[PDB]
Amino acid sequence: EVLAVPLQPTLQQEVILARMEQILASRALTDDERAQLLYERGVLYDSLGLRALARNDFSQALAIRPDMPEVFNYLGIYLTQAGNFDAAYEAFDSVLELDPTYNYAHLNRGIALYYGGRDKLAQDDLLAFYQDDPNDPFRSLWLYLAEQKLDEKQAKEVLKQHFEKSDKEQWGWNIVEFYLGNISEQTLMERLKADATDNTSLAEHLSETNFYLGKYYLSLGDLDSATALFKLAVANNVHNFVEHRYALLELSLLGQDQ
Amino acid sequence: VLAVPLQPTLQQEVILARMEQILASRALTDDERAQLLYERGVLYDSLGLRALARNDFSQALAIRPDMPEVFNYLGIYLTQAGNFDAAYEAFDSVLELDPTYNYAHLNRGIALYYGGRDKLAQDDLLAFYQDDPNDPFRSLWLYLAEQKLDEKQAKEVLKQHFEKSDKEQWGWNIVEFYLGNISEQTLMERLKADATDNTSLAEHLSETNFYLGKYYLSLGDLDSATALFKLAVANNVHNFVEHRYALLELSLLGQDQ
Amino acid sequence: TRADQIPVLKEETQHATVSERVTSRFTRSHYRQFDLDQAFSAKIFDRYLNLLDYSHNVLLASDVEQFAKKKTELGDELRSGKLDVFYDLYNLAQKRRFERYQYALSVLEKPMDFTGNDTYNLDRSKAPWPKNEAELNALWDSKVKFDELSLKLTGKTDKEIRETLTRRYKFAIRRLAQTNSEDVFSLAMTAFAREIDPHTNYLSPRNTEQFNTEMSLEGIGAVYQMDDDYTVINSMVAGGPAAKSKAISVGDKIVGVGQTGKPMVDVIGWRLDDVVALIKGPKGSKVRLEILPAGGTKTRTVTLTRERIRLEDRAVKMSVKTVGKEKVGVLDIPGFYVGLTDDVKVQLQKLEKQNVSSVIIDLRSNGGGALTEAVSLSGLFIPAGPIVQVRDNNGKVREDSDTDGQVFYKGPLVVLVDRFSAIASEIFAAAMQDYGRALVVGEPTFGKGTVQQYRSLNRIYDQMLRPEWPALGSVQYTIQKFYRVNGGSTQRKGVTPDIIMPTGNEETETGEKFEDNALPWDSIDAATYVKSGDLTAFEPELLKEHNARIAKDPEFQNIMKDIARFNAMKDKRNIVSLNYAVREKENNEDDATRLARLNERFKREGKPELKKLDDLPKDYQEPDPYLDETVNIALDLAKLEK
Amino acid sequence: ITRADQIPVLKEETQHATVSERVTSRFTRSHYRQFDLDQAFSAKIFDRYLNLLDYSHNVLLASDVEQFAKKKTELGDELRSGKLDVFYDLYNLAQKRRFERYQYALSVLEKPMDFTGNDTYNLDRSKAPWPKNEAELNALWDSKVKFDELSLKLTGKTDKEIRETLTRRYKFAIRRLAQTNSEDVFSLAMTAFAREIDPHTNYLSPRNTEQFNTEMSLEGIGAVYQMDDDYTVINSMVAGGPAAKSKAISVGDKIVGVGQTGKPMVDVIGWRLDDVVALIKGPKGSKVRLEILPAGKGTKTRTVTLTRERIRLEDRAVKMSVKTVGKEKVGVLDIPGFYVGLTDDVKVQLQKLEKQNVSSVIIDLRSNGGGALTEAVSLSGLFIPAGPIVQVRDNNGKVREDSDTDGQVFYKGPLVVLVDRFSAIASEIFAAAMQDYGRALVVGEPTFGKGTVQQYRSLNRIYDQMLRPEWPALGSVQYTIQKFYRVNGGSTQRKGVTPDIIMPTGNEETETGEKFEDNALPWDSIDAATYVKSGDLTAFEPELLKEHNARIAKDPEFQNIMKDIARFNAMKDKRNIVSLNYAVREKENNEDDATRLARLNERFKREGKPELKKLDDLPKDYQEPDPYLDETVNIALDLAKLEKA
Ligand SMILES: [Ca+2]
Ligand SMILES: [Ca+2]
Repeated sequence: EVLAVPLQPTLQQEVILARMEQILASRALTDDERAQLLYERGVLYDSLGLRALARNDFSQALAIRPDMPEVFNYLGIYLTQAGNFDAAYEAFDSVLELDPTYNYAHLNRGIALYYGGRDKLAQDDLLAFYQDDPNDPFRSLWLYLAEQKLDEKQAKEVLKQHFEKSDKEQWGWNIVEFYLGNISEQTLMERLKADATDNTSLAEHLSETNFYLGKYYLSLGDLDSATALFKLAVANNVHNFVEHRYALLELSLLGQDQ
Repeated sequence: VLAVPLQPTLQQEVILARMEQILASRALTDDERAQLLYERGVLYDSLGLRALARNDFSQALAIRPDMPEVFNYLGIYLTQAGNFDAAYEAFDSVLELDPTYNYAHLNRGIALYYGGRDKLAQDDLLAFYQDDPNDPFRSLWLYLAEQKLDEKQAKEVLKQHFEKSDKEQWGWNIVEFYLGNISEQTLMERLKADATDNTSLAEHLSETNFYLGKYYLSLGDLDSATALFKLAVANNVHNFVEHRYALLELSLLGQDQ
Repeated sequence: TRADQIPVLKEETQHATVSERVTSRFTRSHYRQFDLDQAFSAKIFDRYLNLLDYSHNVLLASDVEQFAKKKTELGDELRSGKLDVFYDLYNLAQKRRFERYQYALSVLEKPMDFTGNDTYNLDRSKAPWPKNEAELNALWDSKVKFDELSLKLTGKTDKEIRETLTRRYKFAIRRLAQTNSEDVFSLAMTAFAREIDPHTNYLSPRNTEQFNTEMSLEGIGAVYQMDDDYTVINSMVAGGPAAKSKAISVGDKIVGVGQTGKPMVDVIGWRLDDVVALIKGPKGSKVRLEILPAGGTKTRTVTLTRERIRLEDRAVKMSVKTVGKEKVGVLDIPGFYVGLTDDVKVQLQKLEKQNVSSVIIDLRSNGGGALTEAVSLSGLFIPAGPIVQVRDNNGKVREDSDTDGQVFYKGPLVVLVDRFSAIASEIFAAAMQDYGRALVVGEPTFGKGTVQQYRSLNRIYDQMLRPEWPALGSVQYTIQKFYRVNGGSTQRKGVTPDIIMPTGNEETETGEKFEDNALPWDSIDAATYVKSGDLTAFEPELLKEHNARIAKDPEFQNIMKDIARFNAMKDKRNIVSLNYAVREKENNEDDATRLARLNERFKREGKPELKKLDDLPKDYQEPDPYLDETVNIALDLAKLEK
Repeated sequence: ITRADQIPVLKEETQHATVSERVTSRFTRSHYRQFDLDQAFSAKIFDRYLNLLDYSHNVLLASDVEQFAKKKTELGDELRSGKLDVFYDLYNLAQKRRFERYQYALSVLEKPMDFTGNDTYNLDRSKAPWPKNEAELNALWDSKVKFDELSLKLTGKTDKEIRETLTRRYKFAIRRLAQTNSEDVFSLAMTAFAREIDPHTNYLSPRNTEQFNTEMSLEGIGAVYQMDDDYTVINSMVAGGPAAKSKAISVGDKIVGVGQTGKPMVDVIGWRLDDVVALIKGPKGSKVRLEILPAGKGTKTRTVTLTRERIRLEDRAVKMSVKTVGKEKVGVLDIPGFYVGLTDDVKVQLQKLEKQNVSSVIIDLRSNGGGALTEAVSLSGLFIPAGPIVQVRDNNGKVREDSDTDGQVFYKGPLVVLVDRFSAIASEIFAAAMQDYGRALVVGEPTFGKGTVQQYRSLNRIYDQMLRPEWPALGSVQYTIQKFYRVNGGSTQRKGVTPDIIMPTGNEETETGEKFEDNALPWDSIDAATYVKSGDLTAFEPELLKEHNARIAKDPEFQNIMKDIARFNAMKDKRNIVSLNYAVREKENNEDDATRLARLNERFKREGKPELKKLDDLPKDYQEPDPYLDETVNIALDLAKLEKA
């Protein structure tokens, strides 16, 4: 019942794309500048859900300059979405070898191990990722999701500790409070509307929230409520949220059981 | 009833990357360059990248200014922006360059409709209806314009179009809902029955929720209309007239707030 | 030219397209939502005849009937671009006119007899069409006699009158054969344009003639239109030399253009471009203009030095009227130029230094200007709120607001307006009334509550697909309509003053409400605004003190007995006598009155009296009793606010 | 000329740090087996590294294992961070303790040899307690040099020859020990990690200039060689290789000597593999001869002479033939391997089998190491209308079914599948499917049980050599990604296919098979697929089995092979324990030869063939008969008789 207008490409995204084409076609770029700008267009293509175009730019960046951690991160994300967890692990390991401070590679490798049926090792990554910024509610959420496959009760105790330790300012702690039992689905959605200031903040909240809701119903065995919720997360077109990409993977898994 | 919102296909993204490589060469005649800028504009539009599309369409005109195809898309986009005046000029440019370009009657009709000029919208949409009577969406678009003149004769005419037709095309089911013959639930039951995969599903939903959105809008139920326009646009069949007018309708509800 | 040696005019190949192009824009984009059906084609047909034969004395009823069988079909023809009915009627009556000017040259041999009881109606616009060659000769008997008496009443000999009218009727013959296919197309589109609203127009492409002026090089500050055969002053530019010499008024008609020293050249029934070219020429120089006012004939001359608009001239001017102890600030705003609100703020701070008790904003004869400045200026006197609602050719209503919650003068305010206060001035005055901020004094305003824009009929593929490279024209059509904050339109009503000065309590000649097919007045939903006050309490005591003063005032006494006279003899405003003794007497008596009015004025002022009306200095300034009385109204208001 | 510690103390190259980290990523994350590299698992890794350094528990002292086994549980963390020094400090120590043994062994070659006692030698010292003091270390190499001495004596050598052979062997053992690279220490370190997970997992050192030169001249006798510590072992054989043709060579056979075009047998015991394999890879036509110690018996060594060549296609092809039995007929397809194109060849031959009016068919898949999984499925599908053939599970949990989808049967008459302990992967899938569908009787021995697949992954990364050009090419890992399951939901891991009639060598516990490999993944089940069984032959089993036991009771081939099973099972508790008395060992040698000769001569008298007086006169190309095939033909005919009723 809470719906956003599904996001449309902004005029700035489209102007920048058309400008990135004119510049990449020119000889105004050093090898290093060319590689940086192929990475930046890949991020933009990815922002619009144009993953094959993005991968194409990311691979051209590497061809020019193979020591780019940023690009290895997006390549592993894409191997995760395709279900090739093995290759994905290799790409993120490459990230952290090139730059051991590239924190989001712990996130994304954690997520990939999770979908890969390796929760103990996913907890190693997501625990680390959590330690690097504990007031990010989505780190407590991703850690929780992995730890509930090992031990459902200690997961909820740890999640509850993360919430009580935190300053609880970031909106996402409301999703944690739902996971914990502190609030109802209806209160969650009521706070969702209150905190959204415009259609874009609305869409982002919905993409995030409906994915975590999707996971909740999927753990009770409610495939129809799960499927709807994943679809409605993905219908906000916030391509490039982990929640959008893992909503799509979950729908892919619900498809591949038919 | 929800589809997985459509994602760019691998063929669309391959073609787009190719079109870049080819447009970057100097191998092309002026005519080939203009055709390929139009083809890429259609593809950008097919992915909902309208500003990139408009950019390619304007480049095509600069090179070859006698392209009706481009004029059509430019007027569609002036309609979406609410510049109905400009849009009417663009479609009239289409029909002057090529009086057989039928969809300019559709799109000029629709633009006149949103532009608060239904008598003239009926002239175009009646014409477009005449050019293929078994296209159920021509009876729908005509009906929506005729409803602003007189809701009674609009429904009689709609009902005549349905009874005249062979009734094979799926969209006659949306007409039957408009007429009273079937319920919202039977409509959706036939929608699921007729959809063979997620793409056919999403296209049916983009179409159906828009027409449902218009029905509720006419009863004054702004919340059901708003939801249904949103859910049409969530199928991401950008390039359907229903997707574009779903978004315009949401825009009108917004600029009333 | 003695027979039909006049070229039979042909539509150029381009005109086909251009007709279709203008039917798209008017039928779809025009603010007014009309059907180009059978009824509308009929009305278009009628107005094309009235453009061919304004005075109903060239065509025969049997010539209108020959084409009026298909009058209802002219909608379809304009859509399809079938122009032949327009060309066949303008080639006919190109003939029928030559017939009249031939016949007219013949009647200049006959004797002139100004001793009869006979009459001449100048409005033959709704006349029944002439039946036969006899009534066509009876109406041109009448016409050449009127032309003969007009020149006699300006002291001309039998000799001079016959050679002047010869030169007029033979240059009328020569003019008729100089018209091209762009002239007949231009008039065809005008019949279409003007049936929608009076501000809509087709405009032909400019020739090199505009190219060469810009290439190498400036007239008086006026913009001109065509009353049939008459060059009308449409509007005047704020602080232009036209606007300075307060003799020239909007809607007035020229009959001749003289230069310095050289003779008066008569411009009776000309193409505008040539008339306007006589007036236009580079800096410093002078041109004299013989012109006739709006609604018999009067031999009026105006003389103007040529210029570029000077900024200090179009600037707001401030001054203090004192009345014993009490003082009243006066802001003369000639126009709503970009920067007006800033200049006003400067002068308002000067007005608060001189401890004035009230302020008058004078917007008499202000042709509008920047809608943006109307809003900011409105906003100096209210905290904040909407000033004007704008509705476009699409249904959309926009509100323009003042949003600083500031008041730069909170004291008593009067706005002085007349029948020539237009668009911007109306919006300002309407906002000051609706907010209950100010008393509005003077006459009902113009009532032009709509805006027009231009659009090229050129399309980006024209030069690529055509030989016919001649740039095409533009159209000019109505896109927007202003509405007050109270939801009333300014169309055709404009602002009714709270105290109407005596000339305003009359039918006027000028104003949108008398224009041919002006869009109606209509309402919308009121905006949301907080009224700054209410002056309706005070109106009856302000109105009673006003009538008490203007009863004992020789200026207002003089202006009221000319109104008792002008409305009493309204019966015959168009019917003119053809007796030289009757016309000379009524000319002599106008001059005797005018001289006695001036000499009554000069006796009060201690100024020596004039013996001939011709001895009056050409720069004489008429006094302003409307201002002097509005100062008293302003002081009554400052008193009544206690 | 090494006389004390001149063995250079080896150290890690710069690359090895990274490579340990890279290898630990892939095994800990990508491996089909889901294990924790925690405390318990590092310990087991430590143990297997010791057993790789000192297989026989006769080089290290219990005081030397204890010095490093304080931190055995910590070796997980060390492999992650790439801290290699515990591996290098144990390999540099064991290298000196190995030098200690071979100089002490050279000392014992001067002492007298006395083969007259009641004493024994245990050849499995793998779960033996570590030696306490130098007194255990010299008692164990007293014992070791006496065994080495009796091996050479029992092959007819004089006191003189025996002392000079072992002198070279003990001095080359010392000299080999100082050729070993840091690459050899790292290779074995990773192998301890690899082989603790499962026995098919490996680290593989980069190929050098030498591999490049071999390809430059691009022969291998058709075998793949694995190493069980201190032995060069035949891991697998290629279908229709010269190795596979001369049937005297079976999987798990140990090479202890290599021959030349014309020359003596040079010992390859205790060697590194690349150097052993270099002896074999020679020009086509000019043959090479190899010695063979077979699996699990007191070391009587066979010598085989084989020529070299490339895999000739028609040898790898399916071969068809008709057995007749009075009137009745049985078709036989010898399938050596599952090569691409097999199913097309089979279809051709099945139509020839239709022409010759046979009443049943045998598919022979004895010693077939698998091949193309795709051909297993098509070939399966020739005998069923349509259905799933095999379910495959991956490392990430995904299960996939491979199917036959044409609803066609190209034979449909009675079918037997003949299998043995060397039938692997593809052969198992085919036989398992034919059993589960109730389509065919399975005869012979329990199959190999390798129900998993492995792939290679490079440890090279695209940015190595922009950031570290000093570095050469790096290695690979080899790890298990997939596990086969039947349409019944049973895995082929460790059990493979149990035949419906087990031919006598099959019931008895075997030496070879996945179920005897070190740390083999367990057997497990999944949900059955949905399939329609084409038939049911459980009805016929008892009558088929009783007519089988009746025939093999009266059969001297089967009678002989069952008396060696009563012999091999009776001497089972004491099977590796080998005597050190020359009289008892020469007797056991003489009697094996007497038995073998009397078995051959009993065979020849049946065949009308002239008798052998010495076992050495047997031609080197003698072909053993196939009583397993001849009995399977009767089983196939019993089935046609039972079925047509
Ligand atoms: Ca203000
Ligand atoms: Ca089949």
